[PDB]
Amino acid sequence: SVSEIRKAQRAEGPATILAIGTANPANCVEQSTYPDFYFKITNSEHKTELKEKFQRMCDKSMIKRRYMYLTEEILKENPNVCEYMAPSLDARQDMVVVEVPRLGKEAAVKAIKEWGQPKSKITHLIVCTTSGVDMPGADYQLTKLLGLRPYVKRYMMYQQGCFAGGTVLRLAKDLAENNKGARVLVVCSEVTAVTFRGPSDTHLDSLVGQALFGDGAAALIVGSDPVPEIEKPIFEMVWTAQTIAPDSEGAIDGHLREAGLTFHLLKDVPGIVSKNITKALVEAFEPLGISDYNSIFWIAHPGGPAILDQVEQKLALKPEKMNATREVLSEYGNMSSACVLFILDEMRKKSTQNGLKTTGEGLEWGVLFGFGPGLTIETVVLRSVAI
Amino acid sequence: SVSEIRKAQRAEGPATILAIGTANPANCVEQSTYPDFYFKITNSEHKTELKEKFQRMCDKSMIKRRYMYLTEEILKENPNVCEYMAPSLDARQDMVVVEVPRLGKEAAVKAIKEWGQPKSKITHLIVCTTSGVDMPGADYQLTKLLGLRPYVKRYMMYQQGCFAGGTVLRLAKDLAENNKGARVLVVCSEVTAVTFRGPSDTHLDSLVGQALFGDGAAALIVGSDPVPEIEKPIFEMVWTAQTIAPDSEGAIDGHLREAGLTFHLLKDVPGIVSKNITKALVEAFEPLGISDYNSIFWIAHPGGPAILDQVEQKLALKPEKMNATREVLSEYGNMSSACVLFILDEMRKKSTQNGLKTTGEGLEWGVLFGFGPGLTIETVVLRSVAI
Ligand SMILES: Oc1ccc(/C=C/c2cc(O)cc(O)c2)cc1
Ligand SMILES: Oc1ccc(/C=C/c2cc(O)cc(O)c2)cc1
Repeated sequence: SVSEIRKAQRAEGPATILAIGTANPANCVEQSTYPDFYFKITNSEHKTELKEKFQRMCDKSMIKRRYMYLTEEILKENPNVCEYMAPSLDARQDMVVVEVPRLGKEAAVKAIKEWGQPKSKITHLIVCTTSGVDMPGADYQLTKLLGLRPYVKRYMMYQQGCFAGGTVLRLAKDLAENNKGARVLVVCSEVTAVTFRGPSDTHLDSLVGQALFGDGAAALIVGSDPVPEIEKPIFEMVWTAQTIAPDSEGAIDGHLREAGLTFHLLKDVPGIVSKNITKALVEAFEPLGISDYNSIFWIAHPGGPAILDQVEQKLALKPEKMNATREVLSEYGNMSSACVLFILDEMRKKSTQNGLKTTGEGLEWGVLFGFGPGLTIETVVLRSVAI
Repeated sequence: SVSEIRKAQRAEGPATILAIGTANPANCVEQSTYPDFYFKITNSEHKTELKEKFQRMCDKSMIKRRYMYLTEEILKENPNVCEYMAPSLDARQDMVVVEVPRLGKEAAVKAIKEWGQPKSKITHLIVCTTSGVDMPGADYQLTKLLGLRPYVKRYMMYQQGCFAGGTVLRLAKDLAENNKGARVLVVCSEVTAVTFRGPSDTHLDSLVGQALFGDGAAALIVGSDPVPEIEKPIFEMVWTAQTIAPDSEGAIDGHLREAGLTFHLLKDVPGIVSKNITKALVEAFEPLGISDYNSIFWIAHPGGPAILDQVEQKLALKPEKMNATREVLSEYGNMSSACVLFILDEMRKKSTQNGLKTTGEGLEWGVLFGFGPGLTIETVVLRSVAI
């Protein structure tokens, strides 16, 4: 009796990305002049050596601009947020418990419009953020804000960190594939109000986050068994993995404290990622008989430019493999979990725009990686779609 | 090519609970004398009317004792934790980022011993808590503490609230069923260091949490396709749902602030649960042709005794249906997400102890419910196992 129920309940084909929409706070913050702004707004003009280090960090970041909910007016009204370490969680939380779902809604509406089907057909909702927590969560807020059915099955992923663009895909794959008819709205939405803080010369690692983190949200519709010529596949998920790199304890830490979310880098993250990326690639692609990593399309979380440079160096990737990744890092900075989903959007849009054969830059197979605390690597093996 | 991969990758039978282990902080806190202790340790002896209200709340709670990490010594060393609203998140976080995984490890070791198979066969790990957050999370800590493989696939569920015993089961079902060979360790671990606070006479709702919340962890092993006579099924999952009750906005709220995790009750939760439980039951059991709710075995989150009493009243359940639920509420109080998993353990152990025909009190089908913020109801339809 349960065998028959199980058989009828499950989907049949691979989880597929059917729509992608993104959104960012309207405030565009130029990187070239950020050092000057940031040292002024934090009342840190007298830390001249630290300022010169930050200017160097920003000039090497390979980020031209970021979008930030935080403005000069907001920062003036919250001096504790501008100090390196002052009680400020309540103020930050008040900002992000609202802005995370507001921004996620904007991205989600775009994805739902692209999908083109009734929102009442969304059966599952995954919401992911590293900024702020609340009860009921941002998943409940987004259900109310979008008018989803009350029986949407929710997955609230909080405080995950940068690898979680990969995690939401690994999660969505199983929800979609094990449930016939399931249609999963996936929303990653990240806002740096929780991480922004002033500079301190004995905390240079913290300072790196101030050069790299940006705001944004991305939404997907994921489903198996797409209805031919109603729904339009963009990418198919085939296999996923998550692992912890050896010898990386405490490489990236982040505590949610009375002074907001801190950020620490205690180890060489670019070196750890680069030393462990081959292992991740042969786990994923050796069963498919592929060993040429220039023959697949690439999406990599751009935690900072050095991760990308060292990966490309280690593997001998052609410089163009990381073009889609670098273009997102350039125009939006590191948006934690959302980043990789902006990169999928950029790649399929550019592939379509340029008349390539597939959504994966003309190639059949591809890989998406998330990197973050642990040190954690998430791997998602993708197959592109024709046209 | 992907069709063949998909076909080979998925499991075939229903997700099954193969082992359950639980654990609690060693400190046993008697309810009869709690009012006296709590008003003294919080320096609230002069709030005589409030004290009499709390004594009534504890005497009606139907809780005989709870286990708490917090002790008199710890409370003396943290006066801010004893005030109704004082900066104390950092201190609370320091307690629970350690104790959540420590306690989860204790429960997990018990479940793994019962399961009897190598821990290297755990492929997925779900960790769930409403107390504290950190990066890397309690899932990373539990992977290190237990010596799981580094490539265990982790699901960190933070700040979820009381319905999440149901949520981890809904999640584990899809992971197990869509992945051949998958074996999911599920750990809910809850510690009231984050919620404990002193009493305030204009915040009586908050005070209810102080009479009801307790500490504990529960762990499960979940898998499809149990290996005959190596692995031993206890309960099978068949169907799941999550929904938001109408007219319940703001019924239960909880914010993670500089003063720790607050708790508010703005609506009649027992009444909302009772008015919406029938709908949840016919969604679940009308497709199975069952309408007699005394004919199934019951597991219900015991948020407080009034929820149970009003459910039993609304449906005309025989008083014995809630025996397993009430026994856990009596001996451990409300342990948020872990509660329902302690109740499954109690029911299968008592059914086995008393020589009943099935693990579900001698009955074939059963239901598990979680209730929490939203107002959210999680439903899990279960099938028992013979013997
Ligand atoms: O908009 C956002 C963009 C990026 C971030 C990053 C936060 C973060 C904080 C850490 O301690 C660890 C880290 O791995 C990630 C948060 C918000
Ligand atoms: O050990 C524990 C036992 C219970 C709890 C409950 C916390 C909680 C706080 C709220 O604001 C909302 C609520 O629904 C749940 C936390 C720890």
